[PDB]
Amino acid sequence: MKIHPTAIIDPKAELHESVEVGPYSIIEGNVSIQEGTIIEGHVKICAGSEIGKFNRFHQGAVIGVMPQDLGFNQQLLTKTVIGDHNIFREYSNIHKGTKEDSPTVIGNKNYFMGNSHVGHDCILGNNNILTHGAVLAGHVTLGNFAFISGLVAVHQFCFVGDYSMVAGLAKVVQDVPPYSTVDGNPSTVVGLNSVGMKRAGFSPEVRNAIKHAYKVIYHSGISTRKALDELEASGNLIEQVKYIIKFFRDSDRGVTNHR
Amino acid sequence: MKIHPTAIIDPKAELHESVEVGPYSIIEGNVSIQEGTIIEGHVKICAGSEIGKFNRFHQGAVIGVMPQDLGFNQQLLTKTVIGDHNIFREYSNIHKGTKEDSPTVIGNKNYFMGNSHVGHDCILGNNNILTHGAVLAGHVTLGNFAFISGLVAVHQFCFVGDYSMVAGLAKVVQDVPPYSTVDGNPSTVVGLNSVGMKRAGFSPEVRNAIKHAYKVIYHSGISTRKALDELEASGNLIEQVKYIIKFFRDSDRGVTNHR
Amino acid sequence: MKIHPTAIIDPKAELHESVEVGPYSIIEGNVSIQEGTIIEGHVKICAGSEIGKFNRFHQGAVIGVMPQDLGFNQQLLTKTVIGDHNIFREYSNIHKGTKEDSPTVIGNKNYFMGNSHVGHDCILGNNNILTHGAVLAGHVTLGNFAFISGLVAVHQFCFVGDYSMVAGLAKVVQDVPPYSTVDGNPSTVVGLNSVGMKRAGFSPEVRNAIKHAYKVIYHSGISTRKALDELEASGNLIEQVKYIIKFFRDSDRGVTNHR
Ligand SMILES: CCCCCCCCC[C@@H](O)CC(=O)SCCNC(=O)CCNC(=O)[C@H](O)C(C)(C)COP(=O)(O)OC
Ligand SMILES: CCCCCCCCC[C@@H](O)CC(=O)SCCNC(=O)CCNC(=O)[C@H](O)C(C)(C)COP(=O)(O)OC
Ligand SMILES: CCCCCCCCC[C@@H](O)CC(=O)SCCNC(=O)CCNC(=O)[C@H](O)C(C)(C)COP(=O)(O)OC
Repeated sequence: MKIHPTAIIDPKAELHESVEVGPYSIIEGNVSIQEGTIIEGHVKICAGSEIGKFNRFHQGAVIGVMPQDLGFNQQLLTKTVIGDHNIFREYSNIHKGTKEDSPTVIGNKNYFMGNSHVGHDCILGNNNILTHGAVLAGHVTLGNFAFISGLVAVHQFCFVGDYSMVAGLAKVVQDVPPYSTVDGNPSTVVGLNSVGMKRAGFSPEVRNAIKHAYKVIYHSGISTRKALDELEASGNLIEQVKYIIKFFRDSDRGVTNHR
Repeated sequence: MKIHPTAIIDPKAELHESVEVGPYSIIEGNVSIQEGTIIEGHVKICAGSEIGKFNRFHQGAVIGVMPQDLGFNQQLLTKTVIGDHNIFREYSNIHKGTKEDSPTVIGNKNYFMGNSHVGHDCILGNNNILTHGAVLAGHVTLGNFAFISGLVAVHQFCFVGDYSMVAGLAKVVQDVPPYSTVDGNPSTVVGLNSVGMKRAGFSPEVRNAIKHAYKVIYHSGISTRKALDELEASGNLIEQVKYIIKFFRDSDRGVTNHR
Repeated sequence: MKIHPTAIIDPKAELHESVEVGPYSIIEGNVSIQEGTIIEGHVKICAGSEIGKFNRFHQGAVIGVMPQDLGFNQQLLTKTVIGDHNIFREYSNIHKGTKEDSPTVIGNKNYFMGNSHVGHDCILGNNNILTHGAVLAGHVTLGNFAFISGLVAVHQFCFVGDYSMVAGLAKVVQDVPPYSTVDGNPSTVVGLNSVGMKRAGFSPEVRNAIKHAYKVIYHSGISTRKALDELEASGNLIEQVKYIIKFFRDSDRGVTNHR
């Protein structure tokens, strides 16, 4: 495949022969890019970038740029780890990590819309969608199949659970629980993300069991600590409900207030 | 006029001889650009772009980029239709349509501020202002002389009426009625856009007749369905009030809740 | 130091010999850039730019672009004034002023994060932080050490006091008082910015004296006009409290509503 004449690629960058690089794009040293990845014009791939297979980088996307962190030492060799089949739209912005053993990690099949931003040391699983203009602070963690709507800001050190929805313009300051929808400023858990669960093809029995868990947690007139104890003492739970309980117990900032 | 040496323009692109194209801009095939249009550096004009007279494209503006739509077939020849005397500011982002007979349409004398975004299949009339960082989802419709403030997000399939105002950071999930101001998250109709009507030079009689319509609709202790019936049964209405009634009746998502 | 072969720099631009300019960056005439400033690729520096020492301009940053002001005459020679040790992150956007004697002014040691925007005729002191995606309208004034969080919009003609915090996604329509935190849509003064005061190393006595002032202003069941009179009649005040009183008295739009 074809690399454009005007593209500036460091001799040490390692690119599979199938990789395409468009006009006026800049690829630095200490970069690896695997099979079938396409890079369009004015794209910047910074030192430390490890890029998987069949990714796309649309015009002006910047990958592995310096952390927006005043205390970060810019002489450090830090990394951005990107999996397979990811789409980075125009002027999307991905920051590298802040320590050697602490990269920014993106899994597979994620979609980063135009102008979207991933801060230093974020960790992101698979099949997530970052909508236009949305910003993740440093150290934000996404699971799999999370949907972040347009112009959302997510506070540092928050966790976004599997199959969750964050609505347009929501200000997220605490965790987004799995299978749930969060909305507003101040943001609240509005309810279940039934749209995400149905599209995923969760059985009605699994959907009802997730419903039951959150009924106990949020709709039974009892504290969250008592609620989680109640669910464990109820019997053999499905993996999804086990996951809800763990997500609540392991929370660093706490879970977003329910509406 | 003058096209910059380093600009990459497909031989099949049709540009009036007066068209200026700045440094490192990229113009693809299947593009037409009419008289007096100026394109500055690092601008991208994609296949399908039909561009009228005396437009300006500021640095890094991207026109007719692929829809941010997971199901869209990227082999399809879809279009972006732009009228005359439009201003696209820096890194503004306009997406092409999703079907052959369904283009993204922009009329005349519109202003798209830096970082503003127009999603796939939007339809936009004349003299509208899209302020810095504002995002329209796919299938958003603007009339004429609408003002969208900074960092607003407009939900897909909403209609924004003539001479309306959307305030900074408003989250719009339903229609913005004509001559009105919408604000907040959740957003509400706050009242009339008297500033927009006065600048437009609506007579005091027309302004009062628009006032009366919305008095009946929103300030008379009656449902919106009853209100619209009341207005029709009142006598020969002015065009503007006829338009208000039609806008309410034809709404797909409904009209934003009143404050 | 080194200017990249493909960089387009007007012969009349005045650059200290230490200035570095990266690939495909564009520097116009009527520009001055002092010692130790580094410009990376795809950066645009427009006519009127006065740039101090040891600044950094990250990829795609645009400096001194035309005001987003419909009435502004584009034939006018207006200016952007930038001090020392400022960091402009990727695709950050700074607009020049609207009159000869009215430049956009940036002091020293400020941080403009990716996609951040400074509107025409803004005035900014020292050590301020403009977080990712945040937008200042035209004629916004920042003091020193103000922190504007991600995706904030600040209304034109507002003043942001020293050592203040504006939270993520806040819609600012009135002044942000010094030493205070503002949050929400609609935004309110939530309380003191103790984090900013402690990091600054304000003595406990100064912090308590700032606390006392705002106790009188906001927490004593009296109007703001009566409150300011009370504070003046109390005795010899510290500079910081004198500043609070002046900031309230000289306000053009008024000070943001307290929570
Ligand atoms: C509401 C969160 C908005 C997220 C903005 C994402 C912009 C992308 C910036 C990243 O590329 C680098 C950073 O990560 S720069 C840190 C940005 N974070 C803030 O601007 C929030 C206030 N910043 C703060 O320092 C913490 O938010 C506070 C400690 C002030 C909140 O207090 P708290 O943790 O007790 O929560 C109630
Ligand atoms: C509040 C709207 C925020 C608008 C964000 C504009 C970003 C630009 C994206 C476009 O370049 C491509 C799309 O058009 S991608 C669809 C983006 N829209 C959303 O992120 C809203 C939630 N997304 C949804 O799927 C619908 O908003 C819901 C069906 C979830 C809401 O339910 P609902 O229709 O019953 O309304 C109460
Ligand atoms: C809530 C403020 C949001 C700030 C958006 C910043 C985007 C950057 C645009 C600048 O690069 C050029 C301008 O400065 S373009 C003016 C942008 N300002 C607005 O969109 C606010 C509504 N615009 C207005 O005209 C005034 O906000 C109103 C007079 C309508 C409010 O009325 P008001 O002053 O009585 O306040 C209650």
